[PDB]
Amino acid sequence: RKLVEQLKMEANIDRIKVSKAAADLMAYCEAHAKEDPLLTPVPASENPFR
Amino acid sequence: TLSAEDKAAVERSKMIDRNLREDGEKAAREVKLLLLGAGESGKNTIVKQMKITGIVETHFTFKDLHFKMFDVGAQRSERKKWIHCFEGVTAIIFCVALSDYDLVLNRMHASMKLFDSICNNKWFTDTSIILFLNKKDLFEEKIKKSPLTICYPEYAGSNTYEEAAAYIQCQFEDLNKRKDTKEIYTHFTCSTDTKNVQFVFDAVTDVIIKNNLKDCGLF
Amino acid sequence: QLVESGGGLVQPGGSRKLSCSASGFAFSSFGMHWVRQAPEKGLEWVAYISSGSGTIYYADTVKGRFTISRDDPKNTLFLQMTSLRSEDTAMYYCVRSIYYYGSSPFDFWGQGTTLTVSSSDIVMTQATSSVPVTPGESVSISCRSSKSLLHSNGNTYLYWFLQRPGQSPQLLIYRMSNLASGVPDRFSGSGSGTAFTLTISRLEAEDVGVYYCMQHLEYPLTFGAGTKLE
Amino acid sequence: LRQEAEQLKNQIRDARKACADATLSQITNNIDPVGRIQMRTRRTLRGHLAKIYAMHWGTDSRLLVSASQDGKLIIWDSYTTNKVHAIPLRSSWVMTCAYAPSGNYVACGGLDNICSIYNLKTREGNVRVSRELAGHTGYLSCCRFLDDNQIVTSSGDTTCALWDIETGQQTTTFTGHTGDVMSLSLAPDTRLFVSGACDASAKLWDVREGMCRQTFTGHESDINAICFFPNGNAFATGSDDATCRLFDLRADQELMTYSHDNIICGITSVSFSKSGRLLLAGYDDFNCNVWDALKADRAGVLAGHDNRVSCLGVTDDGMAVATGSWDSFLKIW
Amino acid sequence: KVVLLTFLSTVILMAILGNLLVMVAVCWDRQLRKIKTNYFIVSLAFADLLVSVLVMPFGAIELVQDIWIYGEVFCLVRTSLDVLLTTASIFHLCCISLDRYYAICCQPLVYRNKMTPLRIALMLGGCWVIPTFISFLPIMQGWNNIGIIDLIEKRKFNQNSNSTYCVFMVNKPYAITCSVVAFYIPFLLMVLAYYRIYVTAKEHAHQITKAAKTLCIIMGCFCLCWAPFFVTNIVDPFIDYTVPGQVWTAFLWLGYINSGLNPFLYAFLNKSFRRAFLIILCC
Ligand SMILES: NCCc1c[nH]c2ccc(O)cc12
Repeated sequence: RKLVEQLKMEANIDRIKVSKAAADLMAYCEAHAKEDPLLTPVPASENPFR
Repeated sequence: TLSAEDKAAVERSKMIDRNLREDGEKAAREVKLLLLGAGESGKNTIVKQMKITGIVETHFTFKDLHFKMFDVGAQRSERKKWIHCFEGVTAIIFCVALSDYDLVLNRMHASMKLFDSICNNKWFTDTSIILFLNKKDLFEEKIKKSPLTICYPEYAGSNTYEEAAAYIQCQFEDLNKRKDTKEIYTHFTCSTDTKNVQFVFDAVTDVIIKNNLKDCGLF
Repeated sequence: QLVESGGGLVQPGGSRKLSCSASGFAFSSFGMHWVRQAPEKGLEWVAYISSGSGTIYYADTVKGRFTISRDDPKNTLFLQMTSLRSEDTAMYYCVRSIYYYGSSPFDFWGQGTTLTVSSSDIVMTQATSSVPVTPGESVSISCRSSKSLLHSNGNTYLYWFLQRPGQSPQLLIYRMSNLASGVPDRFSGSGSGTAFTLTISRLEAEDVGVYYCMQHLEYPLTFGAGTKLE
Repeated sequence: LRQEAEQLKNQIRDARKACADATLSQITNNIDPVGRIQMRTRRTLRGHLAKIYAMHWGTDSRLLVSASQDGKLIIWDSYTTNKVHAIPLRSSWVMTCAYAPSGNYVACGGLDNICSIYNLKTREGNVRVSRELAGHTGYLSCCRFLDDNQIVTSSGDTTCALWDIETGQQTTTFTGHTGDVMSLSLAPDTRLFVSGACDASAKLWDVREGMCRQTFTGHESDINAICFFPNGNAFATGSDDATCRLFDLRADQELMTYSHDNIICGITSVSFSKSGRLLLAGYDDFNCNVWDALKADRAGVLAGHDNRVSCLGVTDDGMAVATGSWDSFLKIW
Repeated sequence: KVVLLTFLSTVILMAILGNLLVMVAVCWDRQLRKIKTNYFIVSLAFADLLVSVLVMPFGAIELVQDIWIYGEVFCLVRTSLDVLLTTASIFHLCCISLDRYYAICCQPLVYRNKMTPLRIALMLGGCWVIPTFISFLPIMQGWNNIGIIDLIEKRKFNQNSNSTYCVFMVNKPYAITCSVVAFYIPFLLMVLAYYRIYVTAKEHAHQITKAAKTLCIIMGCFCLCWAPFFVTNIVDPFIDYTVPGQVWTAFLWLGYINSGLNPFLYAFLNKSFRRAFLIILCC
């Protein structure tokens, strides 16, 4: 009954090219790489787990 | 070195550990049973008789053994996403109504399908099943004027109860594809105050003894 | 709430039995402390008993002389006194405590009971014994200790208490940075090792009293001389 | 009014195909690969007896809660392995638990449809139920806090509900899923949340508007786990097909499939690293796998469990990863 | 002839290989390590391996070289080690029987939890400490020789044999006490425990054979292995030590093969252990 209205609402939304999404995703990932202790292990002193 | 507050926290943690261990020791002493069956299979009747919008827990004790049952019938949701929670149940109590062989949801076929799906489930390979045939008196009353052939085409026998019920139970037990690992304790639900719980206790004690023997390697 | 009983006049060298009844909380899970105040001096630690009676400590000035025991079923705490001496003349407090990450020990203090007898610890100093204050003014209190209270784990084990005239002490700040539950935001605390201070913004009514500092790095627990605001 | 739905779906598919100019693998082909990420069990937490099904990290990144069929929730001090509280549950059949962002409250639930909110900061010391939310017809699946008063829940009723704790009644009833909802995830801004269900589709919802904004598909079986990218633009989903899929809300298209020919088991938990480079998914084959979210290549294996990796979580600071299993043990890496 | 010597070597090789396989199977399989009862089999097989690598090769040397080149002290050390390890294996079997009895008859519901570390430690430490009081303390001090010193002196350098050889003659008190402690009391305990096991299995299969076969096989193996040695030991101090040395050696070895058979009886015949065995074989 009401499914057609939901599909109509979902159809009208704007969409960006996948290339822009990938570029933004990679940029965000690269920008915060300096602050990830799992991506790059930290020395024992900084690590709260010893 | 730990500080005074740290030492107090460690003492509190050890006290919590002791309490958890005591509660677990209490928990291991009581059997866990799973109750299953069709909507009108008579689960309410049997659960009320044995008792001396989700899971319903019933606690009762018989001859100094703690029993609790889990009624999962109220859950109108997909089984495979939560059935694995009951992997540790000592046994499964299954209820099927004999009188439903001539009532349309073919409800006997639905019960057989559910039995096949539960007993052959990978999560219940080692768990035993206790099967109760409910409403035996009604089946006695109605069978003599309604041949069993209406439900099972390949039947070959008379309409008398003594062999009709035998054929029903044989069909229920024949669905077990893991006869070597598990057993089907079939019984008939007669109105009573103690015999049903007596049979359940006998089944559970026998099952636990067999499990212990298997663990020790003697079986 | 906690209420003490068993006080009164006692001859020197005798024995008196003090007790208090806990209600309104899980007494079993909470530790208990006994703190006494002389008629004209500051607070002094006496004894401590942990939950489940798994750990008991006494102050050197009462070692052996005093005994502390618990009874969870009746939610009552006990303290046995024997061979009293004139120095024991003081009014005693029951202090509630729980120890876990984020907890606030010494949060609740009982009404207290008065006992009259016929007649390497961490030193902490509060040189500013008294300060005249005016309502609406911002005032600060300073404290010092011999041993640094900044443990290697990062927690600075110092507590601040306020005792109003004729009223039991109330926890104000714990661990030098955390305000106790129900404390107005006016109060604040900060300080490096071996030096601590407490600040009050726009002091107002019922703020006059004696402010007591307390260390909890290691037993015995030592209280300060107190700072009086008038 | 019963035939145009397929035409609209075809139009949506065409629109989604139009924006598929390039794939993430092609664009990221030139990045420096992460390399082998070796992790060792720094702490192992013991004290649970039955299976552990759920865990969550506090905002402080030091306290975590874990649920088990013992009927008890244990608040764990990860730094010292100490136990802070032991909450005896009314119903032992718990399947989910959550830790409030302020740390004052803890929630849990399961086959018993009632969702119980527990107050930790009790003046009397002992923890007690603050409220017992009810109204879900089916079993409770996942629970997550938005604040000290609002909690979002999913259940087997095929519906997700937003609850106002102070009044103890549903503020909104999200509906539209065709199958049981298996997991939930809240966006960093708390404006939106995404739910996965057994209908092999993931739907994006608006907390305040109360209707589905977007629906995603591509899995061939039930979606058992789901989690946002920490930037809030993309989310990952886990399914029984052994395949992890990354979805972007703005692009409205599937980006990558993380699967290997040697993996046949299902996926029970999924989580992201703070930077988002590392995707951690708890598989049912006795170990957890580390996937590079930008390369799709496997970077490591956290094999330290014996029964089943049931829950997985990363600290808000990213310092450590917590993995629970049906061994009744929790391991912090 | 060489035929016997190679037969010994085959027995020792088989026993050592079986015991080592049992060790590695238990160490590798996590599913086995989680069960309390499995620890007892580990200690039993370890005692069997000690018997294998410290006892039977020495006997192989003895039956061929016919000269105890190692001297008086090492003969005493050999006797003490052999007695200690044999009684340790017997006590391990008896305690396994008692553990099965407890689990299957007394507290079947909470058996696994009630196996606290303290009780298993008590049993295992007993299995190794009780043998010492009969194997080292009385043997080292020579308490077994008092009252029969003349016979030992004659036997050591009989007119029939110019070459020295090991002799372990035992006197009335040591004979009776040590035999009763090592074999008869454990045998009676095992018999009672397994009879009660069988009674429980027959009774609780009622209320409406495999265990019978397993128990019969185990008990028959134990009796065939150890009964002749102890009856010979008890009888000889009463018949003036007349049994020939060949029969003594045959019975002593019949006890020795018990070490190589135990892995089959208690590890290979268990449904859980064959999983670890297959895993080890595949490697
Ligand atoms: N070779 C087995 C030695 C041994 C074990 N137990 C014994 C008991 C009595 C005895 O004379 C000798 C023994």
